[PDB]
Amino acid sequence: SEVQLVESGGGLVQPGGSLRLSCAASGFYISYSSIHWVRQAPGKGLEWVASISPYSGSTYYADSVKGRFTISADTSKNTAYLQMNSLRAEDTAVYYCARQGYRRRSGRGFDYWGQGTLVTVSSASTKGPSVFPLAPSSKSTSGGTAALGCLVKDYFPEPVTVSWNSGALTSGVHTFPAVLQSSGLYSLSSVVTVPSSSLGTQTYICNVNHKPSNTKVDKKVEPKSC
Amino acid sequence: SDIQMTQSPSSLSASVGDRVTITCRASQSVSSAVAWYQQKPGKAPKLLIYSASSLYSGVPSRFSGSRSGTDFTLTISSLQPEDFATYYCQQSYSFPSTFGQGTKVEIKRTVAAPSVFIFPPSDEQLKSGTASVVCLLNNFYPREAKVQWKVDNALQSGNSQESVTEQDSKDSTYSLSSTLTLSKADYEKHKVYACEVTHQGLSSPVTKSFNRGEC
RNA sequence: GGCACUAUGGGCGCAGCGUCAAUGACGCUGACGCUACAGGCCAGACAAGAAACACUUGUCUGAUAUAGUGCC
Repeated sequence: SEVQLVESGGGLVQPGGSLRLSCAASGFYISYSSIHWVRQAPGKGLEWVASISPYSGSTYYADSVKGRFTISADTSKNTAYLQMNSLRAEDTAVYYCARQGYRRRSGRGFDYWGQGTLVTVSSASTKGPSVFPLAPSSKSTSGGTAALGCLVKDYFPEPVTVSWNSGALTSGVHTFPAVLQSSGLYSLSSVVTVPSSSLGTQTYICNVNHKPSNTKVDKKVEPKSC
Repeated sequence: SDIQMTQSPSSLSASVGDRVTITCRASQSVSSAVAWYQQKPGKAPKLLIYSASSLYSGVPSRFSGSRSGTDFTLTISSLQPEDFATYYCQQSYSFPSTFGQGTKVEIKRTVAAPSVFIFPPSDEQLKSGTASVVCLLNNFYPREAKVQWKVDNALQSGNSQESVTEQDSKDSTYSLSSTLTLSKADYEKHKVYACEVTHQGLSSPVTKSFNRGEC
């Protein structure tokens, strides 16, 4: 486990733009192995993109990227590259580099995987999320517990971090998957349940952290009454 | 003429100690050039089986791969809680390499009714001119549950979107949230907002709701 | 295209020339001879080389692969 692949260079791009992923090998020399790129669209399975083979530098490509993407390795820098040109929207995925293991130890299995970088292809633009409370109700609470939450809306692109009361209160919480909505902006809400006795005794504040727009937002959630 | 690798079932609910098999079928011969990977949400794939039948390292003895012609199968001999993930088959007999579309292997639980919560829009958000109504199904099982949006007892359609969690780690339940989106014009133009939840663990559809400000 | 004929591997001499120094080396060129050993040449399969292709090496199978000279 000194063997490690470290990816970087993803991010958000207009359609037709370009982006250059890089895979940084440490624990092995890259020139003795086949390197592979495997992308994973959000919500879907693994899709193979390209590879380069040792000693010959032969390169191979999926039909879908054949001609726009270009794989390579700088053997002096011990890293592999993927040059993506004229991106299309469905190129959006988490991109993985994988090391093909040794012929006589692991067949053609990919035995060491990257970490993924997210690449998004959108003509949308950055947008921090508007945060609104989901106020706990009249707290009739037959079961002695109420739900309170934060609606995090109209944001782009992903991800979003949501933590309640700065890391405390990791229990009962459910943060939900975001949905793409008609505007082309993502939205999700995070909710926690809690005994409704401490409703007011303890106050609850979700910590919404949206790094892609540099919004670090906190919102207090509580009811409003008469 | 890529080689296709058709994998089934795409989903699978089992409990612990169950035998589980995940078949995959090559549209051409691929010799034994077939690998199996495990993936858990938000992490990288793990190599499990290489050369159609051989375990990679750190794979434990309950996993096993086998071949017959073009029919490859992953087999968990007695399923363990660690083993609920997604599984992909891959062929490496010729380029382009292709994966199976995946099999999701979920835990079998006792049936649990949801606890429904409904949330009006905020005062902040109506100052924004658009209204969102959110309904919360919490810790139910199984996944199947229909949410219906009635406004003044009038069913809605197209104006709502839903999203569910993954199985919980503690108690293997779910949660779903539904969001009705309206114009601020249309939010004020009506008085009763209702969230209809039909579910197996409900002998009769629980429905929660609110009227206007009802302070 | 067919058909013949010949030539094709290593060494070892023989001459002739180059190639670098400028005095020796070093090469090729020779259907130029010398020998017993053999191997070259080409295609396919398989194995290993950090090795899916390519590259290198080895084994195995087929004979092939070149030329030149005739004849059709």
